[PDB]
Amino acid sequence: DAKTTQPPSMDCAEGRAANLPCNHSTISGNEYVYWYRQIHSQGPQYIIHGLKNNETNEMASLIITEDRKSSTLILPHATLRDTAVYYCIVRGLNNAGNMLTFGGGTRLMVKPDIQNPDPAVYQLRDSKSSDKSVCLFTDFDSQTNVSQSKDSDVYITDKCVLDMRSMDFKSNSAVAWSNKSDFACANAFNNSIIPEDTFFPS
Amino acid sequence: TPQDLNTML
Amino acid sequence: GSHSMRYFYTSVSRPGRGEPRFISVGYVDDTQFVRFDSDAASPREEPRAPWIEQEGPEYWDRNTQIYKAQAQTDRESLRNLRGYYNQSEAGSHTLQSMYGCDVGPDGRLLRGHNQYAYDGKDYIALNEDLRSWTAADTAAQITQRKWEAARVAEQDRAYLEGTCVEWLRRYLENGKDTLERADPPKTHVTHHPISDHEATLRCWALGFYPAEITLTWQRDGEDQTQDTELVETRPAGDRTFQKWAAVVVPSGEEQRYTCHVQHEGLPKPLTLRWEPS
Amino acid sequence: AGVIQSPRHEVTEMGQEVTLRCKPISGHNSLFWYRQTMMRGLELLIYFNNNVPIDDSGMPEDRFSAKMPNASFSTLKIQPSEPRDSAVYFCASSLGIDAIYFGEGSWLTVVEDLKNVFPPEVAVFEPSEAEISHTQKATLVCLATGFYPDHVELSWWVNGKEVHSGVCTDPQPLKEQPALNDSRYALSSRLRVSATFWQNPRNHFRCQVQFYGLSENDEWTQDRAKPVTQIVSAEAWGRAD
Amino acid sequence: MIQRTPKIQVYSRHPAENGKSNFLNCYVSGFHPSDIEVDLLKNGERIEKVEHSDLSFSKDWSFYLLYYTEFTPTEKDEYACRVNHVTLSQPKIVKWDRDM
Repeated sequence: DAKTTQPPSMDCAEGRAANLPCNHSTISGNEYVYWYRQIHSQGPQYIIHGLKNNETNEMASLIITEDRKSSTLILPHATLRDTAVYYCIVRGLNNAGNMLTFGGGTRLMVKPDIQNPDPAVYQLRDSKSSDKSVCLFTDFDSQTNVSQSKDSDVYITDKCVLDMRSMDFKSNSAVAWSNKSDFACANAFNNSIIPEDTFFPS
Repeated sequence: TPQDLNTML
Repeated sequence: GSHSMRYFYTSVSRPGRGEPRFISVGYVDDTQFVRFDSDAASPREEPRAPWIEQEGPEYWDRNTQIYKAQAQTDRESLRNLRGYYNQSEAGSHTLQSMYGCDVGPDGRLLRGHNQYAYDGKDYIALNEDLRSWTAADTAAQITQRKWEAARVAEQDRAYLEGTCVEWLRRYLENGKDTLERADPPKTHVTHHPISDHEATLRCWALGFYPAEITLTWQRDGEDQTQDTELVETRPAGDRTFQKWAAVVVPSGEEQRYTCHVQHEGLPKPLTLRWEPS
Repeated sequence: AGVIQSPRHEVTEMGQEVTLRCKPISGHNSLFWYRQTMMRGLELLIYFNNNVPIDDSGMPEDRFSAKMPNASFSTLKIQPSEPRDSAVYFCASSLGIDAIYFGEGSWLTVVEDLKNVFPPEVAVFEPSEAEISHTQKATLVCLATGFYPDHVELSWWVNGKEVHSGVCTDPQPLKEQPALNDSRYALSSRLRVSATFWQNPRNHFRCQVQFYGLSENDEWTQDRAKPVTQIVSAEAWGRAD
Repeated sequence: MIQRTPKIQVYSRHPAENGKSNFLNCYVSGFHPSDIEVDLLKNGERIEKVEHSDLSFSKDWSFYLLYYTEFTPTEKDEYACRVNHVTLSQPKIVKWDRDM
């Protein structure tokens, strides 16, 4: 039933335009092209649909080629919120094709443009203070890859984008920790994760 | 072939 | 040249029997090829003509599911209509659905149809443009509002412009041995004396297809729009049809009456007279 | 008003009846039940049109029963519930050929044994003085650890009011024992404020984690406290250090 | 409710010659509602094993049906069609006129 193809992943710069392509070579005359997105496993959200003529609304634009065999969803100025999975689904006008059949989708990462990167690894003491601490790898540039540790006894979280609206400031951050008292921050964030110029005190 | 609908009135 | 496809649904409520009865029939021109009856032991669409029998199992299974869903929805629609008219739960009522497409000799669509009747009387019809509804009363307008919100007209139009024409042309191809042949009417005139000075002249057209035929009687050279009795076309039972037209005639002037037969299978319009034996 | 679903979270032992309810957008005539797991992505379970089941091929062959008694109510029932049924069940509704709208979902976790359920511990880690002196900002970190299953919602409360600016929470928790089935989970979040805001010792910071677990009316024969749906919090006060 | 009384026609498929097999037809049309009782009679007695067409209707929404059976007309045999319908205060009996 599923009738569309999309790139499994795609990156976009914050504030710039995101062009998400979709191929539906086998589409029929009375079939619509729909675009939904899903954030954090929440309920899929309707974005836009179209038949043949380009469509635009307060969320995106839909551009369908002349032969209707492919299309493009355009987010105008992609924000950090628009990071999500995007499904391009064909939907017909009878009971057989009235339901949505979800394909692979395109996982869109909206990455912020860190003007002044200051990559660093700080260490943070517990407020209860049980001799437990946390490593914070922060202020790196959005182009960085934080990997999983090979050890199953140290934990590194994925990249995470943070917006202090009080200062129009945005920063990336990853978190690492471990109960092993032989663990230092210069381990998890020393797995060819950090750049050469990482500030590394203490 | 019949129409693949079940319209209700 | 110029064919048509039609589906006829009839749903009769049965207040002494829970679920209603649903029957559907499908016709290409004047040849029925499918049927469905909700009262069967295992209701399925069944073939009624040879040229449809070659369809695979997915055809029959899909159409059977379609008919079952339609029957349930027609049960609910009959209850809706009963409510609309404030009728009681004691009487039995009938909802009829009619849809289909007329195409041309080229193959392009000429007209689409999708209309509905309640208790023998018109209820609501999809207009010729396939985008607007003509409703018959206020209940029909309740249904019209419901359907305008659900954009039912677009679904009807998608079927009529797309699937209807395509499958009709497929049927005409797979059954072209009979569906395109026009069986001409075997015609004869006949004479019964009513008394001594009157006689009935009957013009007979038998074994023709399709059902469309024109029979007229003419004295000297002027037709009989008041002396010509016409029986309505009747099915022979072999997919051909029959009709006759009779006239009262004064005895002794039985050569001044000509019978004109016009049928699509006749190379030219034909004219007979009493060939007394 | 969109599509309304209930329950939003359900953690129950296996072998009992699960009932998920859906109220479509009023006026809509089409209803859909979809299921989401990691393996399969988003699968149609059942499609009703005008309360008539049109498509149920996506229905499991046993224990699953879908039902629409009227145009404003639909149920999906699992009996008996098994761990392989754990998933997020979405209800969607539609008016005619207009866009299909989805509900917020019902997140069902069927546990092999209630003994594996645990509430989270919450701990707050204060900004590093090196970060304060290097950036003029301060990043508090909150860690929730040891919880099963992963039905958690994390929030930050500054001075008794929930804050969203300056916050980043992991999209999904990680497994504390990634190789083990029934592994407990951890979740991290960050809250960044100005170094001066942190140095003010009267500002209050609390990390709150809402955990969805057993009901107060569930059975419990174990020694430890009944791991019910609860809120666990950690906190910290600012300081010039 | 609009109710319409049926028109009836009794006739053979092929022109009748005595002693040669043929089909007897009773065509009812133009009626409403669809509940109709149709029987074929040979010399007053019901002909068993009679078939009928599938229910269909015309463009004025009135139904039509064709009941039919195998029969061999003779010179002395009388054939008729009995029709009962909610529009009839008494069941109508139409005899097979061989010339109609």
